[PDB]
Amino acid sequence: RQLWFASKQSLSYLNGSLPGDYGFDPLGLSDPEGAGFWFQPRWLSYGEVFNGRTAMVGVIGCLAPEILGKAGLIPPETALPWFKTGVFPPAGSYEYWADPYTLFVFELGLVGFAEHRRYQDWSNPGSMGKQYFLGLEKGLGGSGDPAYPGGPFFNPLGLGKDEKSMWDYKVKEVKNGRLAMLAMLGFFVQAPVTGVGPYQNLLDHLADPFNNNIFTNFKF
Amino acid sequence: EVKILVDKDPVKTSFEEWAKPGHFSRTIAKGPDTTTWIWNLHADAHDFDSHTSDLEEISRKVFSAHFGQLSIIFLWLSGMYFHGARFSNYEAWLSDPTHIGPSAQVVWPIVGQEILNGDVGGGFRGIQITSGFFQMWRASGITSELQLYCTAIGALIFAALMLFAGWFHYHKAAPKLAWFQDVESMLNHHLAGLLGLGSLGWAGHQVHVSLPINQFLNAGVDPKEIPLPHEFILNRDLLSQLYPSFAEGATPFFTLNWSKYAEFLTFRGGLDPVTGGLWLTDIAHHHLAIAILFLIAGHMYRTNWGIGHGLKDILEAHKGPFTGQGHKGLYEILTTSWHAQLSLNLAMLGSLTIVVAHHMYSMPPYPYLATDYGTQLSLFTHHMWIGGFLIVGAAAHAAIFMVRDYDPTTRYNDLLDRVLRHRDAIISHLNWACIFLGFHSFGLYIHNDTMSALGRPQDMFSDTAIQLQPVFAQWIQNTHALAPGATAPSATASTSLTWGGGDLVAVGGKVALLPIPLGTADFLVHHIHAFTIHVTVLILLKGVLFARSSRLIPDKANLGFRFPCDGPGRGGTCQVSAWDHVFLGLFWMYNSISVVIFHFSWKMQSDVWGSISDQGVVTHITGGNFAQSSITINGWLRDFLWAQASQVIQSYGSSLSAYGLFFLGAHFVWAFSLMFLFSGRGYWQELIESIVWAHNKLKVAPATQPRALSIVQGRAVGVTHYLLGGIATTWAFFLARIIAVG
Amino acid sequence: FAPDPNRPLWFPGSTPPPWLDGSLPADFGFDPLGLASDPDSLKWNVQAEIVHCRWAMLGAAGIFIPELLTKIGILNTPSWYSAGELQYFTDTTTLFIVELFFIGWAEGRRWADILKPGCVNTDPIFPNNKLTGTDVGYPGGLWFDPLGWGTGSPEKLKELRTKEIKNGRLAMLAVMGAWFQHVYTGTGPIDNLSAHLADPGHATVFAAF
Amino acid sequence: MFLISWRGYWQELIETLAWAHERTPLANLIRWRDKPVALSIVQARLVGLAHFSVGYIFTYAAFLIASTSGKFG
Amino acid sequence: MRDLKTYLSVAPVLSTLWFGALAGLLIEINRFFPDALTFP
Amino acid sequence: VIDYYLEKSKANKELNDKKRLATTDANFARAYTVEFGTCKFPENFTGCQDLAKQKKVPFLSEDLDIECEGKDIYKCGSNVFWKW
Ligand code: CLA
Ligand code: CLA
Ligand code: CLA
Ligand code: CLA
Ligand SMILES: CC(/C=C/C=C(C)/C=C/[C@@]12O[C@]1(C)C[C@@H](O)CC2(C)C)=C\C=C\C=C(C)\C=C\C=C(C)\C=C\[C@@]12O[C@]1(C)C[C@@H](O)CC2(C)C
Ligand SMILES: CC(/C=C/C=C(C)/C=C/[C@@]12O[C@]1(C)C[C@@H](O)CC2(C)C)=C\C=C\C=C(C)\C=C\C=C(C)\C=C\[C@@]12O[C@]1(C)C[C@@H](O)CC2(C)C
Ligand SMILES: CC1=C(C/C=C(\C)CCC[C@H](C)CCC[C@H](C)CCCC(C)C)C(=O)c2ccccc2C1=O
Repeated sequence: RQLWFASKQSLSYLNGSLPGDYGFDPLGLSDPEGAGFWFQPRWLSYGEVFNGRTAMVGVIGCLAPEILGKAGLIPPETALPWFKTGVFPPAGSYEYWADPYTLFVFELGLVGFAEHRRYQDWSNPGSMGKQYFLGLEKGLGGSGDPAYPGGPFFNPLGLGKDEKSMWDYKVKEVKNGRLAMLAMLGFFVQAPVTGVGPYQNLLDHLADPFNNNIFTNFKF
Repeated sequence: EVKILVDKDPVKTSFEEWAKPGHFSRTIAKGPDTTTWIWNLHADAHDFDSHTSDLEEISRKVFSAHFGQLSIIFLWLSGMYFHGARFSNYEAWLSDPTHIGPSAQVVWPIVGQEILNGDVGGGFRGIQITSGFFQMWRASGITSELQLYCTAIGALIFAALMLFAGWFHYHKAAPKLAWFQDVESMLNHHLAGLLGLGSLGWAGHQVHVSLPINQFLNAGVDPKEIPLPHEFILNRDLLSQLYPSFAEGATPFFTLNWSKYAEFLTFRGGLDPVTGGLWLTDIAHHHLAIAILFLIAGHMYRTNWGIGHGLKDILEAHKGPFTGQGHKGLYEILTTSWHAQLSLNLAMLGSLTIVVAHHMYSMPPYPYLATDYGTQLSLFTHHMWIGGFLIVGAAAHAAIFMVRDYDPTTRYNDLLDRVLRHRDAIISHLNWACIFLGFHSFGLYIHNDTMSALGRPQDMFSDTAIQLQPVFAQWIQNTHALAPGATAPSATASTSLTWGGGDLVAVGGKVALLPIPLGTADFLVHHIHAFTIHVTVLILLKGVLFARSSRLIPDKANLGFRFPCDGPGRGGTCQVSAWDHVFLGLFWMYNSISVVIFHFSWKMQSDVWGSISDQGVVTHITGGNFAQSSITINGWLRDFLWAQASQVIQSYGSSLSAYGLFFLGAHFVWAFSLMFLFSGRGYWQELIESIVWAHNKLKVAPATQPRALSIVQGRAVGVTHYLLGGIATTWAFFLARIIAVG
Repeated sequence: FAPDPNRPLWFPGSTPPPWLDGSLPADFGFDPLGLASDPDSLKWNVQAEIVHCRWAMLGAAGIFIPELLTKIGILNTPSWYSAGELQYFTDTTTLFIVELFFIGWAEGRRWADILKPGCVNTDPIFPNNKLTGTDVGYPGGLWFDPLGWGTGSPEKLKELRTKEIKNGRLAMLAVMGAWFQHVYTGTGPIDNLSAHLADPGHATVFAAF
Repeated sequence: MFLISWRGYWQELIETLAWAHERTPLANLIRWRDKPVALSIVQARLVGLAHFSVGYIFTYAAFLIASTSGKFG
Repeated sequence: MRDLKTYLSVAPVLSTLWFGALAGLLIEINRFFPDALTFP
Repeated sequence: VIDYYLEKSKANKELNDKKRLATTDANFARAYTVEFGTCKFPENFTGCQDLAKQKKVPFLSEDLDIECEGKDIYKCGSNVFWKW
């Protein structure tokens, strides 16, 4: 197996049993000895997969309005950089049907109902297929693996029937999650340095590459 | 290998042990039979190594106690910011800091106490504060009361966070002993992480929020029209007008053209004439350099990769023909004894606090701090007292380590062994030094007093008589005054105005700082200081060195660290424990610090502080009477104690009336302590025997049998009351004098 | 009223505390602070919740029914928030003292019931008039249960009591809601409801800055 | 000093001075004839009380005589 | 619950509650009946 | 630029002095509300600061009104909201 900056400590517990395993753990965060709460091997893999899943959607969320508005698809005023949509009021904001602080409460309620239910699966595997939830609990029983629930809702197409395809898909998903993680970190770093959006940054670089980079942008 | 090591749910969270007082110790948990129990519960509350012999269990307890202390400190800071935001005249003081006295406490109108709301100016009535918070807030760029409210809310949130962290790390995730003993990682993180990153962040705040707002303030623009701090980050153009170099961005930093940042990163020295404090451009550069120095320092030790040092390796390689094996064995001692680490850290912190006190008056960092005499005197005295107390605690805990954790069979060290093998020579030499210094310092004062009383002023030790000039300190002053020209060419002015550069800084018709002259009187007080410091060192070192055994008591270790005596035998064996030595050394620390603060007060009021007119004439508070009057004890009695106490004794019926009341109360408590210090418990137990009879006659005798205080407890009560009364007397007298006349 | 270990919980997937068993009506396993750990504390708290629920139900009716009819015009009652400072046939102090006397007699007899169950079921003046209730908190009789719905099967009784407890909890929330809404908005509750229904995206708490 | 500090501290300190004298050249030629010991427990109380009383009497005598003789009432 | 009530019955907690109530009572009496030298 | 904000402060000296007087007077009267009779038992169910914007208490409302005046929408340092 290909190893990227491994160690004796890393290879003791990183044995290839997890998808996207390259023995990379310089700081020993996944060591099973004396591990609990936030720093345990089973919470960290779930956190990696979950964070990659949100980052994968977030990259498209940031890139879609700016790309569509650079074409003639969506109205210009709805095509904004991700930091000018109201998420960062100093950089500008948009006027929606509801106040942003009222939208925050609605999102808080919905997302809380989702995430507390997600957590009770981790803290109690089969718990959420038992109590009445308007009949949806029939498909919210989990699978015993917190990051891979499956079922009628979360895996409706029923892909990865055999083990060899499920493992390959898990590898691809963790790899794309890592790549989108890096992409969103790049977005966050580029936003203050260069005052424009990621797509404008891309276009301005393949127009005159030697005058649009970090070396030039050590001025803002 | 260095890794996180925790234990899950070690102690269950329940109220059952709250209902059982004394649960932490075997003896106390059984309940009380006499009143002594009630005291024993409070004296052993935090003596964790006496509760259990497990090092891990003790370490977890101290780790959570630190979180509790941090929560209390955050609550205190939140209260200070909230009172600044809600009950203060800060916004009026900002527009006129030279004519308005800071105030952040307002009393209620009850039982006539509303007289304490005095005229501090700015259309405000309150109590004048001497903490210096107003100048620090002005330096930080704080301009409105809203930003203080947000700071109070944040400090409350942080206090809640620390309390939750303490509970979580004692009851849910308790770190193992190996985690605590990872000293290399702790040193690396505290040097690079805490200090380096903290100073870097503060430097960023200063170059982004402090420098521009203070430039606007020092230019004379209204605080309510200064742009908000974030406006100096949003449009960089506002920042490119005060300093055009900001137009270049971070390109000069990465291309190594640092002189392009000379506008806001300077090496000036001296004081800002408009402000009377250190240049903010100097302070930002200081913090930016300190950040780099500490970030590089925090990379010295080896944690998980090959690079770095081993502390044990460094210790074991330092030995010589006079010191045997050297420092070998010290790593084992300092990684298994909490008391030795506490002793070392207490000594270093107490020494650093005194340095802070000395440096803050000579180089006022905050704006309008030098001309606020009440704040300067209060800060100096406060930090001197804190340093002295921490230094005494260092000796106490070194003695505790010697009594309990010392073990030559398993934790031998050559240096400590060799020190214990010639302690007689050390103690006798320090005794001789103390006697010599006491004579040649205090007896000169007696000689001067007798010569003055005999009508022979020409036979005294004075500047107009037999001279004793501090030539070495004068040479150091002259050398530091010439530094900008030869030894610090890049510096524009000397590091302080007191070295002798022949300039004075005046702010609002008041003298900030000027060259401080040294003469015979200073020669006298400095040796007085040295004598008292040496006596305190003698008392504490004799207790530390002779704690385990002496020729009188071969087995003093079996008696413990804190015991009254070993009986009236051998002529009398009172106060032979190491605890008594701390009890005695507290008095001498008090004496030394009192003399130091008296010296500071008189010198500042006589030769530095004062007023300046629009002619060029300086008039000091006491008119330069220190040189000719501070050389006799009668001079201190008359021109300092009698003359300057005239304020606190005529403060009745004014806003300063609370200081005379505290003056009398402190005198009363100081006198009260002498009952405990001069007597013994055998008389008091016999006296209690008669009162118990009177109670039994009326069937009101309590089941908890009344006991006189223990021999050690009476000493503790006496010394605590003595120190409280003494320190409060000076607190009230100093504050009244410097608020009325300053 | 038997144990119910499979009842719906306030926090699905959690474990109810051992003292919260399921025999009491309207039990969802909600006691995170352990306020009812002792059996005596639970006995006292059940009665406290019952009386709070009933008082808040009466209060919710008295605030919300008259103020809805004012907005329709069937009535012209004043605002509930300031109805206490108006002038009546007597000053407020003597009204409060008379209420203290009457309600104190009633509450003292209820206290005697709580401390000793049988104790006060009989008329002090006319020995033949008795309260037919059996459990504490449900006095029964012709005075407190004229229609006889208070007694019945041990299965319909549990749901009849659960409805009361849940309605009382809702009214308890609603009374404080109306109070704080009047404090922070300066107008009536039905005005608040209509304004929020007109502009749900903006007419909320955050519409104060 | 005599009323606050007690004997054992002083005895343990006198032991070191005895060693220092016994080890100092040109001073070994001189020997004490009575062994130096600290003051007794009762002796120290008496000495401290005597100093306290003498200071108490002299301070007030000086103050009274000087204050009544500066102005003669 | 029982243990917490036992803890609140300990001497220092009861003492601070009692003296706080006493201080409040005396303060309010002095606020509404100030400057009393005699008993009319 | 400094000598532009000096011009700005010259034209608004009186207005800023009236802000300072109001904000210090409110800070002092916060300790005297009950004696004055402005914020007490039946109306102090919440803060006297909360009562300042719903009842017009004498001294804690002048500060609220004067606090931001002549300032823009997002440039009053004493109120985050001001003109929202
Ligand atoms: C070290 C921190 C610290 C310190 C020393 C102070 C000190 C002070 N604050 Mg303060 N404060 C702080 C932090 C601090 N605060 C923080 C963090 C906040 C933000 C929440 C505040 C918010 C604040 C406000 C809003 C006010 C003060 C006020 C005051 C002053 C009067 C306080 C008083 O009388 O208590 C009030 C009395 C009590 C709290 C009672 C003590 C309770 C103990 C537990 C005993 C309980 C017994 C009880 C009283 C008896 C009845 C019980 C019942 C069962 C019968 C006083 C100078 C007041 C002031 O200056 O007025 C001009 C004021 O209005 N503070
Ligand atoms: C860069 C990393 C870092 C930082 C910033 C700190 C900072 C601190 N440590 Mg620390 N520590 C570290 C790494 C670090 N440590 C490591 C790696 C070890 C193991 C070898 C330890 C072991 C250790 C012990 C055993 C003790 C400390 C203590 C302290 C505090 C000293 C008191 C003080 O100066 O108040 C400064 C106060 C502040 C700066 C206020 C802000 C508080 C900071 C920001 C919180 C620190 C968060 C922490 C680094 C990570 C949080 C974990 C995360 C899951 C939330 C201080 C907060 C002492 C203490 O007081 O314990 C509570 C103590 O007894 N540390
Ligand atoms: C961070 C510093 C620090 C820490 C962690 C400790 C920790 C400890 N010390 Mg220590 N100490 C310190 C600083 C420190 N000390 C300093 C600075 C001194 C010099 C004064 C001492 C002197 C000292 C002695 C002499 C002894 C200890 C002892 C102890 C241990 C038991 C403590 C205990 O149960 O107290 C319980 C706490 C109390 C009984 C509370 C006392 C209250 C004080 C006296 C009142 C303070 C006045 C107050 C500020 C004013 C209030 C006014 C009033 C009207 C309200 C414990 C390990 C004892 C021990 O056996 O160690 C093993 C012991 O004999 N220490
Ligand atoms: C003002 C009162 C006072 C004075 C003068 C002293 C004096 C002394 N104490 Mg001390 N002490 C006091 C109060 C005082 N104490 C109190 C209240 C306490 C309780 C906390 C202590 C606790 C204490 C301890 C715990 C220790 C001392 C020590 C010392 C000695 C330090 C060495 C020194 O300076 O010798 C020089 C002598 C003097 C300064 C005395 C004045 C002499 C002048 C010059 C006049 C002499 C002229 C001439 C000889 C007269 C001869 C005339 C002829 C007719 C007789 C010294 C004898 C330390 C010690 O013994 O170390 C050596 C020590 O360890 N003391
Ligand atoms: C989750 C995430 C981002 C999610 C973003 C979302 C939902 C964005 C949403 C929005 O855009 C839209 C949709 C629309 C906008 O209008 C609103 C917002 C809200 C703006 C990024 C994670 C980003 C996570 C990142 C970048 C993590 C990086 C971690 C690294 C590199 C760690 C490496 C190590 O830990 C190892 C591997 C081994 C150790 O031993 C050594 C070290 C080195 C410590
Ligand atoms: C909200 C409330 C109680 C809330 C308590 C809660 C949530 C406690 C929760 C917890 O403890 C548990 C459950 C479990 C613990 O482990 C956790 C916590 C969280 C600690 C009571 C309100 C109770 C509210 C009540 C009883 C209100 C009654 C109102 C009346 C009678 C009004 C009458 C009037 O309005 C009219 C009718 C006409 C007007 O003109 C005149 C007046 C008089 C104003
Ligand atoms: C005065 C004195 C005493 C007597 C002092 C005692 C016993 C202090 C204890 C009494 C105080 C007042 C505590 C008693 C108060 C109760 C804890 C609570 C009382 C209830 C209310 C009044 C609060 C000694 O025991 C003693 C021992 C050794 C050397 C010197 C001395 C010494 O000087």
